[PDB]
Amino acid sequence: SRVCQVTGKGPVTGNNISHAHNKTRRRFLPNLQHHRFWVESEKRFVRLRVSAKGMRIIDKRGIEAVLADLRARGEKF
Amino acid sequence: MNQERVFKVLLGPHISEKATGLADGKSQFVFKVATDATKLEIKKAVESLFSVKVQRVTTLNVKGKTKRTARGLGKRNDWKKAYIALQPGQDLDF
Amino acid sequence: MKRTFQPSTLKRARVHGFRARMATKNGRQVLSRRRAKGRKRLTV
Amino acid sequence: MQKIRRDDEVIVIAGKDKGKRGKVLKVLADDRLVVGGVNLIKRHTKPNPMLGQQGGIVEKEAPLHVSNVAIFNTETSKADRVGFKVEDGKKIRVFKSTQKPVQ
Amino acid sequence: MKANELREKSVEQLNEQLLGLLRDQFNLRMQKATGQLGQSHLLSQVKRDIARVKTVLNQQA
RNA sequence: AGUUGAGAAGCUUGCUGGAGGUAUCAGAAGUGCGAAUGCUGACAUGAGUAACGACAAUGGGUGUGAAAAACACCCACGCCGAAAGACCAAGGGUUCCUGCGCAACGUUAAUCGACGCAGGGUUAGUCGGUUCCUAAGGCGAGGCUGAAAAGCGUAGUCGAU
RNA sequence: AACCCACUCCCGUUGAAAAGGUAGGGGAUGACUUGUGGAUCGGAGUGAAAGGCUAAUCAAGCUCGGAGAUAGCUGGUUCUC
RNA sequence: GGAGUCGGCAAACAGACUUUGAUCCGGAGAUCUCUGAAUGGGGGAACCCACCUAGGAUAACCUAGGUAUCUUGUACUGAAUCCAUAGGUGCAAGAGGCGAACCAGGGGAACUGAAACAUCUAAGUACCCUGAGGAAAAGAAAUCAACCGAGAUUCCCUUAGUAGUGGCGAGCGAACGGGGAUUAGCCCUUAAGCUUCAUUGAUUUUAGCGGAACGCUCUGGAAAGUGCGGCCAUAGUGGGUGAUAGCCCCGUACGCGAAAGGAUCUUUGAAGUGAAAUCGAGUAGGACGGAGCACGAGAAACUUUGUCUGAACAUGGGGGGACCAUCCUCCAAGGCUAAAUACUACUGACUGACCGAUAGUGAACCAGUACCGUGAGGGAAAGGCGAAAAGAACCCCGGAG
Ligand SMILES: [Mg+2]
Ligand SMILES: [Mg+2]
Ligand SMILES: [Mg+2]
Ligand SMILES: [Mg+2]
Ligand SMILES: [Mg+2]
Ligand SMILES: [Mg+2]
Ligand SMILES: [Mg+2]
Ligand SMILES: [Mg+2]
Ligand SMILES: [Mg+2]
Ligand SMILES: [Mg+2]
Ligand SMILES: [Mg+2]
Ligand SMILES: [Mg+2]
Ligand SMILES: [Mg+2]
Ligand SMILES: [Mg+2]
Ligand SMILES: [Mg+2]
Ligand SMILES: [Mg+2]
Ligand SMILES: [Mg+2]
Ligand SMILES: [Mg+2]
Ligand SMILES: [Mg+2]
Ligand SMILES: [Mg+2]
Ligand SMILES: [Mg+2]
Ligand SMILES: [Mg+2]
Ligand SMILES: [Mg+2]
Ligand SMILES: [Mg+2]
Ligand SMILES: [Mg+2]
Ligand SMILES: [Mg+2]
Ligand SMILES: [Mg+2]
Ligand SMILES: [Mg+2]
Ligand SMILES: [Mg+2]
Ligand SMILES: [Mg+2]
Ligand SMILES: [Mg+2]
Ligand SMILES: [Mg+2]
Ligand SMILES: [Mg+2]
Ligand SMILES: [Mg+2]
Ligand SMILES: [Mg+2]
Ligand SMILES: [Mg+2]
Ligand SMILES: [Mg+2]
Ligand SMILES: [Mg+2]
Ligand SMILES: [Mg+2]
Ligand SMILES: [Mg+2]
Ligand SMILES: [Mg+2]
Ligand SMILES: [Mg+2]
Ligand SMILES: [Mg+2]
Ligand SMILES: [Mg+2]
Ligand SMILES: [Mg+2]
Ligand SMILES: [Mg+2]
Ligand SMILES: [Mg+2]
Ligand SMILES: [Mg+2]
Ligand SMILES: [Mg+2]
Ligand SMILES: [Mg+2]
Ligand SMILES: [Mg+2]
Ligand SMILES: [Mg+2]
Ligand SMILES: [Mg+2]
Ligand SMILES: [Mg+2]
Ligand SMILES: [Mg+2]
Ligand SMILES: [Mg+2]
Ligand SMILES: [Mg+2]
Ligand SMILES: [Mg+2]
Ligand SMILES: [Mg+2]
Ligand SMILES: [Mg+2]
Ligand SMILES: [Mg+2]
Ligand SMILES: [Mg+2]
Ligand SMILES: [Mg+2]
Ligand SMILES: [Mg+2]
Ligand SMILES: [Mg+2]
Ligand SMILES: [Mg+2]
Ligand SMILES: [Mg+2]
Ligand SMILES: [Mg+2]
Ligand SMILES: [Mg+2]
Ligand SMILES: [Mg+2]
Ligand SMILES: [Mg+2]
Ligand SMILES: [Mg+2]
Ligand SMILES: [Mg+2]
Ligand SMILES: [Mg+2]
Ligand SMILES: [Mg+2]
Ligand SMILES: [Mg+2]
Ligand SMILES: [Mg+2]
Ligand SMILES: [Mg+2]
Ligand SMILES: [Mg+2]
Ligand SMILES: [Mg+2]
Ligand SMILES: [Mg+2]
Ligand SMILES: [Mg+2]
Ligand SMILES: [Mg+2]
Ligand SMILES: [Mg+2]
Ligand SMILES: [Mg+2]
Ligand SMILES: [Mg+2]
Ligand SMILES: [Mg+2]
Ligand SMILES: [Mg+2]
Ligand SMILES: [Mg+2]
Ligand SMILES: [Mg+2]
Ligand SMILES: [Mg+2]
Ligand SMILES: [Mg+2]
Ligand SMILES: [Mg+2]
Repeated sequence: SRVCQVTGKGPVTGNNISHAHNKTRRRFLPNLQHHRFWVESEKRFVRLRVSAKGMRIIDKRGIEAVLADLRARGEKF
Repeated sequence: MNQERVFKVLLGPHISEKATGLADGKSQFVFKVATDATKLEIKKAVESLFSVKVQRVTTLNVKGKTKRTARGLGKRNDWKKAYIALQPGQDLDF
Repeated sequence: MKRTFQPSTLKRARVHGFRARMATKNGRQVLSRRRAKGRKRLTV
Repeated sequence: MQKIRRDDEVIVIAGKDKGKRGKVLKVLADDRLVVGGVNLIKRHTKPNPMLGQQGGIVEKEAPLHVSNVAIFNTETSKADRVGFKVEDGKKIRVFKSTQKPVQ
Repeated sequence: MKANELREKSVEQLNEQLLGLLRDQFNLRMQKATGQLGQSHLLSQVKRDIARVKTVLNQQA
């Protein structure tokens, strides 16, 4: 569904509070886009549905390492 | 067909006043057969056991009569029937 | 006058039949809810 | 093991025939016995010509309870209770008063 | 037909033992159909003989 | 039935019944019914009253029978005949035929029956299905999407009218 | 004429029938009638639009749960002094 | 074991079975049609149509095996494209469905209360969904206390309807500190423990065996009851036998018993796991919007995260209900862990100031049945002859009623 591939973020739920304090149910959705990452040790782009916070992790930890974590936990990207 | 099935296909002659008339005027015999007996099995079994030369077999399925009792509605067993036509002259004696 | 029930066995088996309840999980719970009551019919 | 067996020698205690002797003929279930010559009845059955025929009036015994008879000790001539004796290889029934085998 | 006596044979002559009962089971049903049967207990007795031969015939391996 | 108390009530006996009852004093209540258009059975009044379901229509003779307006047969009348005749599909499931029956069912009686009992009866290379092909539509390997259940849909494979 | 419909009268109203019958009546080659199979539904469907129809139930179906909802309102409330 | 038997409604008539050990009871084994996760492909469940291999017939087949999907590992092969990637085949191992409650999560009402009603309540209840286990979860202080100290988690009684919170309304509601049930901690320089086999012993469980002591008399259809006199006791308020039995029967107290299966606790050998590698970075902290904390933005500390950012390295960092200074107390961003705790669809034993056929389960009886509905679903009524069928031979009226 709407779940970040590299971090596992999924939709959550909360409330809208109006000025009279009326509460109605809502959802908070992750900010996730499609993006192709250059993989050097495979010479091809890999496309993932990662969130914007998931791209900061890829920039920091690298992409080869992040793909290894997905491989271990049975992620078919 | 295996020789075990040969003895498990015929169940016994059918006794009725219509079957007695056919056995005389048309040399046709009426039998009770297994519910899963094909016309080829019956043809091979009659010749193998009784030592005759059957020329044609027809077949029909009979429903079970439904009877009423104080404890509900019970019914009997569906069975099968076969009219076995022999050659012009010979008897299907036992 | 035409009455509400006009019988047909093909339209009976395709709406209320056993293989029609087992298609969806909502009909698979009708069967389980009837196997627990102890019903003898259990399917149309 | 049954204390009262078939083809025994018994005596009736309690009942209308209290004090008579006989031999056990049939050991029915649910604790009932048929003892020869006691508890006689007369049965009237219609000899209807349908389904062949039938009898008229007959004389036959009626089962009485198993606790209304006892083994006859034919040495002291009175009713005795019985027990089961230690085995050489098998149990044997013996009298309680005299500790002697019964046959 | 006790199973003890059945183990004294071989598969070759136990299979003819089973065929001998199929004759006998068939013939008894032909007599029953015509109503000229007097030994009614033989129907249930022959059925038990076939079951016992098939039991021992499975133990040879 | 008799009798005793201010009352709820108590006691003694005749008949029926055929195996259990509980003095006194305490202890616990599913502890007292005429009403709730109360709930469940049984039974009254209306009352031997309305009605007996198309106003095509019946009259004799014979037979059987415990008993014939109604059953079977014969003679003679009436009615339908683009059906109130004959045949397929759906639907029903033994109602089909024979022998023996009349308690209940039949808006009356019944010897009669689509009723009770017990036997019998359905025969296919060409008829109708099944097997072959698809329409609407359904399901749908992978796939895309979706908090979870799941939604849509490709290859495909089911679906006759 | 068949077929589809339902304008008038009378009967019937505990009906032969929980919407009919007998007399007349409208359309009857078309925006027609009909069989079989399929699709859309409960704040939803469908509607040549009457708030009409969705299994004799519709200004929001039926069924089971929350549930013994709440009732400042009617009714009833049992032996004696 | 020790003599009858061929289940019941449900009786009858035949055929039989057997002390050369039956029926019967327990352990293990074989067979186990079709449908159903249903799994070779379809389908209106209990039906229709197949393919491959091995064996056997000669006619129009038979016997035995297999052939669903997905996950994991492995061997072979190979598109755009040179290499290899996606992909395609064959193997092995695992999953799928059902089940009353308990457990941990995801989504989440309304009636109602406030004598109206919006915040609030009902309530994180009802309901729907997903996983695991016999229990689950939580667990070994970046915890509390207050300058004195305690020492993992879980459950019970208080503190206390108190401090707080609240259209400060209706309502919601702690902690500190005490009293108890249980006892236990161990690793990332690799451990406690947990599985699975192989052994060393014990105990239970799936069937059974023995088991004491009463005579006479009266009434009565029948004696257990009246009257008289005895006996047994680690067995005396059990069931039923022709009316009320410690001594008539079955039992009871009390002793014995397992070819063979199941379970538990046990020592010691092995394999696997624990397992995340090396003490924790997009992490602590911060801004905006929510949720949880008894706490509804309130002086509002603390946990969590949808969006956006973002450190230090033991002279370092967290907490002590705004915030600062000083003191005190712990070491987060890696793991495993029994007992005390929750429940009973299921089996056994015992018991009840529970019901006795309109009661008690909807159901004492062929009841989730008959019947009602297209369906989901709703849902009845119906017990008693006698101690023993001895259940009325035979005659008369009547239609062989
Ligand atoms: Mg609200
Ligand atoms: Mg045919
Ligand atoms: Mg049957
Ligand atoms: Mg339809
Ligand atoms: Mg029905
Ligand atoms: Mg009595
Ligand atoms: Mg009594
Ligand atoms: Mg008392
Ligand atoms: Mg009361
Ligand atoms: Mg009254
Ligand atoms: Mg009153
Ligand atoms: Mg009243
Ligand atoms: Mg009234
Ligand atoms: Mg009257
Ligand atoms: Mg009048
Ligand atoms: Mg009048
Ligand atoms: Mg009149
Ligand atoms: Mg009339
Ligand atoms: Mg009329
Ligand atoms: Mg009529
Ligand atoms: Mg006439
Ligand atoms: Mg006449
Ligand atoms: Mg007439
Ligand atoms: Mg005419
Ligand atoms: Mg049909
Ligand atoms: Mg019938
Ligand atoms: Mg007829
Ligand atoms: Mg007749
Ligand atoms: Mg009469
Ligand atoms: Mg009549
Ligand atoms: Mg008939
Ligand atoms: Mg086709
Ligand atoms: Mg298509
Ligand atoms: Mg689809
Ligand atoms: Mg898929
Ligand atoms: Mg096709
Ligand atoms: Mg087809
Ligand atoms: Mg066709
Ligand atoms: Mg028509
Ligand atoms: Mg109209
Ligand atoms: Mg009108
Ligand atoms: Mg007129
Ligand atoms: Mg006209
Ligand atoms: Mg008209
Ligand atoms: Mg015109
Ligand atoms: Mg015209
Ligand atoms: Mg059409
Ligand atoms: Mg629908
Ligand atoms: Mg509308
Ligand atoms: Mg309607
Ligand atoms: Mg609605
Ligand atoms: Mg509404
Ligand atoms: Mg309804
Ligand atoms: Mg309805
Ligand atoms: Mg109410
Ligand atoms: Mg409520
Ligand atoms: Mg009053
Ligand atoms: Mg299958
Ligand atoms: Mg399938
Ligand atoms: Mg299949
Ligand atoms: Mg499972
Ligand atoms: Mg939530
Ligand atoms: Mg509300
Ligand atoms: Mg209150
Ligand atoms: Mg209110
Ligand atoms: Mg109010
Ligand atoms: Mg109001
Ligand atoms: Mg609330
Ligand atoms: Mg398990
Ligand atoms: Mg745990
Ligand atoms: Mg730790
Ligand atoms: Mg703590
Ligand atoms: Mg200190
Ligand atoms: Mg105010
Ligand atoms: Mg014993
Ligand atoms: Mg004893
Ligand atoms: Mg006793
Ligand atoms: Mg005595
Ligand atoms: Mg692990
Ligand atoms: Mg790390
Ligand atoms: Mg750490
Ligand atoms: Mg933070
Ligand atoms: Mg923050
Ligand atoms: Mg916040
Ligand atoms: Mg808040
Ligand atoms: Mg305030
Ligand atoms: Mg952050
Ligand atoms: Mg912090
Ligand atoms: Mg702080
Ligand atoms: Mg843990
Ligand atoms: Mg009841
Ligand atoms: Mg009574
Ligand atoms: Mg009831």
